[PDB]
Amino acid sequence: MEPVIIGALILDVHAKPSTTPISGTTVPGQVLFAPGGVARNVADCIFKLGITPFMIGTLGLDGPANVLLKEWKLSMKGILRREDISTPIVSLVYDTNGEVAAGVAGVDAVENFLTPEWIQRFEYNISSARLLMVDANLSSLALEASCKLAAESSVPVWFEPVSVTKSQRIASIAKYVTIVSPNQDELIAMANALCAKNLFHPFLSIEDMFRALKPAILVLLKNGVKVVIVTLGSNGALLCSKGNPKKALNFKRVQSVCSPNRFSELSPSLFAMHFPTIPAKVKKLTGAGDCLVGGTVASLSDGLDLIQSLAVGIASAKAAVESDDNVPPEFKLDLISGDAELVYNGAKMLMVHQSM
Amino acid sequence: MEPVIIGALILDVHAKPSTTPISGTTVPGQVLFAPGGVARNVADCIFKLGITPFMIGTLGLDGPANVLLKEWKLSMKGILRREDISTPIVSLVYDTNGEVAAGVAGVDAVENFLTPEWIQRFEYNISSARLLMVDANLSSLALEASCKLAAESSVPVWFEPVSVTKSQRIASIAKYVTIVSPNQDELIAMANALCAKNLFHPFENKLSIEDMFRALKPAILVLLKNGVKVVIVTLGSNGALLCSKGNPKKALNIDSGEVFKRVQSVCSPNRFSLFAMHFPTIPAKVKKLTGAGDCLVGGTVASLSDGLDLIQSLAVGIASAKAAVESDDNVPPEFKLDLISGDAELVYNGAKMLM
Ligand SMILES: Nc1ncnc2c1ncn2[C@@H]1O[C@H](COP(=O)(O)OP(=O)(O)OP(=O)(O)O)[C@@H](O)[C@H]1O
Ligand SMILES: Nc1ncnc2c1ncn2[C@@H]1O[C@H](COP(=O)(O)OP(=O)(O)OP(=O)(O)O)[C@@H](O)[C@H]1O
Ligand SMILES: [Mg+2]
Ligand SMILES: [Mg+2]
Ligand SMILES: [Mg+2]
Ligand SMILES: [Mg+2]
Ligand code: NA
Ligand code: NA
Repeated sequence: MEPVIIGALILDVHAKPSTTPISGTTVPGQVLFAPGGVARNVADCIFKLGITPFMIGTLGLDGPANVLLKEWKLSMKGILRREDISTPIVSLVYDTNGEVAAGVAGVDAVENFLTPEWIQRFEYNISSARLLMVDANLSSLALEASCKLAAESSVPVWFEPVSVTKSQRIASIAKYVTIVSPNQDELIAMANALCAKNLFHPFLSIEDMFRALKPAILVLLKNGVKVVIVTLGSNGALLCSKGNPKKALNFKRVQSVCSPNRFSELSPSLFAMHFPTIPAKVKKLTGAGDCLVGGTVASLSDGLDLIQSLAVGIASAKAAVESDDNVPPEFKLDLISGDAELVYNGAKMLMVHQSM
Repeated sequence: MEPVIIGALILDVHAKPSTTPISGTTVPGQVLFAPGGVARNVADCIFKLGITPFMIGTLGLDGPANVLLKEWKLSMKGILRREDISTPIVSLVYDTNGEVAAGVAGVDAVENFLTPEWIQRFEYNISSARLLMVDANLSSLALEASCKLAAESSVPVWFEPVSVTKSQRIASIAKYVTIVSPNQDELIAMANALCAKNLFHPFENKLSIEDMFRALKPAILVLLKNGVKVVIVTLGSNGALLCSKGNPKKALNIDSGEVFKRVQSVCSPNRFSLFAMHFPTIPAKVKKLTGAGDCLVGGTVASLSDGLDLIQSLAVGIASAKAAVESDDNVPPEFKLDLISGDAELVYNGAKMLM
């Protein structure tokens, strides 16, 4: 009952300059191709963790597609290929700290050609999935078709918001969505989408960040999202759920060491925990959030609970920021396990002194 | 006796935003791949004009190489490929006015892996070449090795200056070079490199052709007195200056396609020691200036390779450059030879003596 992953397959061009980029000219640096796209990365990540996902997406019959498919070891049955399709390309120029200085995304093939008509061919895979992961590169209509199919079979849906603009596609599907994984800005954009107004604004301690984000988080939850995971970069992640997180969504290494009886307080309408990350040496930050999703989905797919699974996701994200690839060539399970335990044992409840 | 082309194979990545580029994330837009590198472009251009060149360069066994070689239909014999080589890429992200907002060039493989040793494997091809074209992405040692092999077999050498910085690599090979094709900026840089002092200064409005020539003449003279025989100064929409030691109607000493016959029937060889000529260009609707200087070289080299004289040949090069600026690619997917011929005629007939 494999997890089904639906969304963008993208050829990333990553330009890491040796010094500070300057308008009007080129600086020397390192320019690389990396297999990318949120859905492709998530599927890649899940597979490298020992779980087989089913990928649904679209590619051209062009050079970038060949690069993307060169080492592809999963089924391609879900991949729409047509000659009138241009394989999506993202070009990033980084700053010397590893943050994106300037970027252009050309991903219109996903919005235009990854259609309900293509996706509905796979109603069996979706309705029988352990979980459905959709990214926001899909058009609203594709998103609706996907999420309704999962929903009618009570298959939990993970919505990956992709960007501040695309995250707003939550608006027409929130009731069908079980889990979302925005960063701070995407969370605010999503809240504003669901409010149909620009009521919350973008942007220090964890309690402070949480107090700032809480109203926005509540907006998503009462619009039907059951779990909000707010990724905070080097500050880790927040896990907020409607109801107890263990029965809200509703490996052998991790399960033995990240005890499902560590946390006493495990049903409130807003449950909130902070997960720290682990000090890393960054080669490239791109693809960390995607590996957080991959690692979490893989663990959930193997029967771990959401607190354990997120710990694994955060371990996987750490491994990713230390690679030039979006997803590391390989994961080492002793490292992932070790890191997951650290994150997990370091995780804390928020709203401890509050009671509302 | 194929013309031999040595230098960069580069994947150009052009990122065109739809709106405002933002820190930390992507703006939507269009990203285009264009096969690039001065030498690869020249070889591409020559081939599309009906002449087969021999290309010497270096590529990785990676993704960018796959994209680059997807439509390459020429021999790969001269291309050094290894698994530890990262294929050159220049990545440009534009702003909405059309200027480079941020750009990164990763092209060090040319200098590090296109060595004199690799080049000497093709001494036979070079010594028998009708013409040798080198670009300045080559290391100085690679440049010296190439040009010495050509000189010893009296093969004409065309040096493409590539950029203001790399143009200065002319200094250790000037005596070996027959033809150079700098723009204004590259010309000054090259003259400064060759002089015992930096007497020339950079670039202020545009200005008339006779005046531009007068301003540039001293820098041009520095190149000639250092052994360069022909200086082609490219001037963008103002065409090109052609300055030579001895009269400009020079042909390759070779004992022929349909570029030759179209053009010669139409660009009459009886229309026409420092000689200077101005060649006008032809109004185009620019979609991208990409590839213009390279197709000028490509077109001229192709015409010389088919037996045309330098004057006829430069006229074709200017026609070819015009076609390049009307393409998104560095080199148009195709040339239409009657059109190239028609444009070359205008240029040829519009060209005038300055000195
Ligand atoms: N510098 C870092 N050190 C350790 N872990 C990190 C670091 N940066 C990110 N991570 C891990 O990656 C996760 C997601 O990071 P972030 O919130 O920056 O991703 P994003 O904003 O979705 O963008 P992307 O996924 O492209 O990185 C974080 O929750 C964290 O666990
Ligand atoms: N707008 C145009 N219309 C017609 N011909 C053009 C135009 N722009 C350039 N050309 C032709 O291209 C030739 C080269 O132009 P330019 O001198 O700008 O090249 P460059 O400075 O070497 O830049 P690049 O290497 O990017 O081509 C010119 O001599 C001209 O004949
Ligand atoms: Mg993300
Ligand atoms: Mg995220
Ligand atoms: Mg030039
Ligand atoms: Mg040039
Ligand atoms: Na990475
Ligand atoms: Na062009």
